[PDB]
Amino acid sequence: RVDVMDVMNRLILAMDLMNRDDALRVTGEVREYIDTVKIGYPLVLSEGMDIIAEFRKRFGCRIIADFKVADIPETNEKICRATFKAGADAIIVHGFPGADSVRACLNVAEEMGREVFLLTEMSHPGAEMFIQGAADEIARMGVDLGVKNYVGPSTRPERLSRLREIIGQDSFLISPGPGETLRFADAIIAGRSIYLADNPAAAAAGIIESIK
Amino acid sequence: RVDVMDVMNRLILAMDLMNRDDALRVTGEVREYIDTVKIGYPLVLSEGMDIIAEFRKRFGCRIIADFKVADIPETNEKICRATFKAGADAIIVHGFPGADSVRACLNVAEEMGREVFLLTEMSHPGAEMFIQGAADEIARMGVDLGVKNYVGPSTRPERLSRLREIIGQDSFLISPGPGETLRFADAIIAGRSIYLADNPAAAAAGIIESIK
Repeated sequence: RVDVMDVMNRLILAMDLMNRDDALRVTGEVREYIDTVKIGYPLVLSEGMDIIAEFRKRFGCRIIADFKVADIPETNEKICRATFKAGADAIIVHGFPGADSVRACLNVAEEMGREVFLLTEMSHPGAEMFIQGAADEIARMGVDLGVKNYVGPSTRPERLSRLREIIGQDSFLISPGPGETLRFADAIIAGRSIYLADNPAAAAAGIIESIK
Repeated sequence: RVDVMDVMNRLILAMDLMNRDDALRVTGEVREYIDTVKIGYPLVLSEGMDIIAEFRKRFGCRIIADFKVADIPETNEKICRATFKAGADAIIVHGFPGADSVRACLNVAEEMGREVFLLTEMSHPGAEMFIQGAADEIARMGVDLGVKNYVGPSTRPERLSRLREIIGQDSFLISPGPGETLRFADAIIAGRSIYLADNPAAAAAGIIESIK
């Protein structure tokens, strides 16, 4: 679909390393295979928000800030603004704080010409307590607000088809990575499988092969 | 209670200004009235995590990192570690992601001799959708895990009393600020009331007078 982001090879790198030298090194080597890198707070809090612009300049990649924004609207607005001012192309936001908190992010994204991803669900064991039960309603909330981009877990293929049902065929959906997953998700996210490999470029190339 | 923190004058400054000069200027003036400052992402993402150490050194204050940590356990551990390495005395973490995500933070706090505050509820309109309904269970989850410190909303006195009932009289509870709030909360948090005042030192002094 034309109005949603084009992710090279349908593979996003989750660059979760906390030191700038390793992150830059492991990443530089895969820019041939990947054009979209997800960075989170472990790296940005350790090395500074300036690292976002550094990735974009050195690699020419799109940056998704995996900040799991989860505050009141006024604070959400400020987080999104600081993050986009630092150069992030997109930001991942929690839905559990409700519609006004999500809308706060959408407002800034619209102003600055950037993207908001709604995190609908999580796959770690504790997700069962509150998150799993809210996931469908969170997804519908996003749809009802015109959210275009979503993050969903891949540890359950039947969970992905359900999400895809809710958000429709036009929405952009990313999930952890893979053959089954991409029946539903537009792109898969790879972290350790790549950044802890001796030849990250090789590890990336491999995944992409299985993707064809 | 001896095993939980002493907050000077029962008043925490929420330093939500995003500019380092303004933040430092407003804060210095109230160090006489407050010894505990809450810093969030708007300031730290704008100015760098080094600002935490700067507050502690310039004012000798305790810093609570209002980062509303809400990720998977492995990522929570790293966020907490980076935050405590930067000098934060405490960190605020969401309970909605479940027990393992909270425990991840507790582990690092234990290791490094710092504190975790469990955010049990929020008071913005969107909180009604998912957070309000989870609040009591989140509070009980914290108690069951030995969490000592809690953040609760003050827009409803009767909500504070319920929280206090769950966490018991020994736990430390902080809430927005005021007279009846302190019947339940150990300390109140003041933000704009202070930092957007012509005489912050005055605005602070006044609040403390009401606290008697």
